Amino acid sequence: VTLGVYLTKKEQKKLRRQTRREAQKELQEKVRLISQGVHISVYRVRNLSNPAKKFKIEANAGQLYLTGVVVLHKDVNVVVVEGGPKAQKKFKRLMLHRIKWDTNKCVLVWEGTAKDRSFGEMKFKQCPTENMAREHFKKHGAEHYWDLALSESVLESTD
RNA sequence: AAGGUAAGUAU
RNA sequence: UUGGAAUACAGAGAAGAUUAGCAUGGCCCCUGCGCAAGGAUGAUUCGUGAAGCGAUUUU
Repeated sequence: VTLGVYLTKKEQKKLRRQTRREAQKELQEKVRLISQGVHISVYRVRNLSNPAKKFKIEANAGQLYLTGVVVLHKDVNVVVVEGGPKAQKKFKRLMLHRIKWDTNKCVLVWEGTAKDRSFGEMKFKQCPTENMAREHFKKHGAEHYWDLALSESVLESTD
């Protein structure tokens, strides 16, 4: 709604002169007297068993005030984050360029916009089977992203 | 003839 | 400390001058304050339970 009001250097300079003049006058007088849409990303990594990388991902999720989950399974790590656009962009730039995995590769499965946040805080869930992770994702209403990540992992393993 | 009144200040 | 004295006046600038220094302002380098903002990095016996280990008879 509001627009930024910028001026040229000369105009500013005139203001400075006036400002200093006013200041001098005063001095001389003192001496003389996440709502409306939240960005939700979901990335798929081959191996997330490293404690240092998981701690760095948890620190990047907690410092950016973004919620979500990090589910681990048999060669399928689904990291879902949700928050603002700048926090999601910083998390994607950290997980795509700063977080060095290497046969272990991390790629972003999906990145969209939702109405509100689903999870409360970043909880590192763990499940050896995919049915428990699917039930944990459906308990918070995010089973479609986990199913899409599992289908993308199956298509990457088959092809 | 002249071209040679200092001005100022209140009485 | 008393009391009073206090044409004339003044007169070529006095209708108070001349010269000079420092700071500030302004300008601009650096730095600081306030502040918009993105970028990437890093963290003695029996019974039961538990644990360890691994050549007489198929002539």
